[PDB]
Amino acid sequence: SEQETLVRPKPLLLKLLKSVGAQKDTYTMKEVLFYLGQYIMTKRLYHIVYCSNDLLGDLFGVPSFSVKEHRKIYTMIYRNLVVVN
Ligand SMILES: CC[C@@H](C(=O)OC(C)(C)C)N1C(=O)[C@@H](CC(=O)O)C[C@H](c2cccc(Cl)c2)[C@H]1c1ccc(Cl)cc1
Repeated sequence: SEQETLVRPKPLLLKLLKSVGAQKDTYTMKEVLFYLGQYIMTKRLYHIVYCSNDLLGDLFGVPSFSVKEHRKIYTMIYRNLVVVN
């Protein structure tokens, strides 16, 4: 239900997705969640992910978070996109 949703990332998020191969302007949340997982392991920011002094921090507005807290994560991802009507 929620992962199927189609979204349109804001610039700061598009930049992040593109740095890992993304190349579209619209995405299902499943894809977004996945590309973020990719970014996290490639830049080696990580259950605790440290995002200060990194683009992901500008995206989430926090210096760190736990990968177990999905609802919180979703909320931080959501501020950086708009849903596709
Ligand atoms: C950090 C690794 C990444 C992943 O699966 O990445 C691969 C293995 C798919 C690449 N990942 C996990 O490893 C899981 C963490 C956990 O054991 O709870 C799931 C997690 C997640 C799933 C669905 C929604 C949300 Cl908000 C979070 C998901 C994740 C997705 C996005 C973000 Cl920012 C942080 C974590």
